[PDB]
Amino acid sequence: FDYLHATAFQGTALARTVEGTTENIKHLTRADLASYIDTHFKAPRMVLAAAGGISHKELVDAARQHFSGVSFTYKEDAVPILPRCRFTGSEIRARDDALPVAHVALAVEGPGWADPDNVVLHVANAIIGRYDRTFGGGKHLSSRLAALA
Amino acid sequence: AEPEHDQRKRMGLKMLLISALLTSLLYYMKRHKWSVLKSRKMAYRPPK
Ligand SMILES: CCCCCCCCO[C@@H]1O[C@H](CO)[C@@H](O)[C@H](O)[C@H]1O
Repeated sequence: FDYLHATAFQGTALARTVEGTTENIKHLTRADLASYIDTHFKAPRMVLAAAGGISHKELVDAARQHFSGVSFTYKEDAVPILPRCRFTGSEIRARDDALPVAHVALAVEGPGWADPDNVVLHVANAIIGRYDRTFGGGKHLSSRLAALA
Repeated sequence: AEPEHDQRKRMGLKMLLISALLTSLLYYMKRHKWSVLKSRKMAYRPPK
């Protein structure tokens, strides 16, 4: 999946792995980490979520209490919109015949959270579904691709 | 000796134009398909 991203969005931010590079891990600084937290972990970009037997009012109260720091400027309350990532029809083939089985991942560009089409797409995926050798349904599964498989 | 003389040349003319047009288009098509290989890049990444 990292390779899928690395090529689908080559030359952009989405092309990077979450764990980062070997070089970065070897040289990141106490500074950089601090800088990351300061730059990114900010109130307008965060959400306190709770589920279970808790009182909203009780919850919001505690928040105000330990989630202090208020902002002065207008830049501190601005949620930055990221530079769009360009999709590219391409391929990356990492070959090693010494590996037991092959992995293949193919994909087209999706719409993004907001779009209502995402609902349909998920319904679509529901038709093709998924499968693995321990599905008891076997040759009777409703998924045509699972059946042939 | 050759009554077809004129028709033969009128055809030769059409043959040339179509020939030029087609050879061109097919050249693009060929290049377009091969582009995948012509620009392809590769690397050797041993576990070295
Ligand atoms: C590379 C393939 C080229 C094919 C070119 C086809 C053109 C031939 O076209 C011919 O022209 C003659 C003269 O007008 C006509 O009399 C014939 O009926 C017509 O078939």
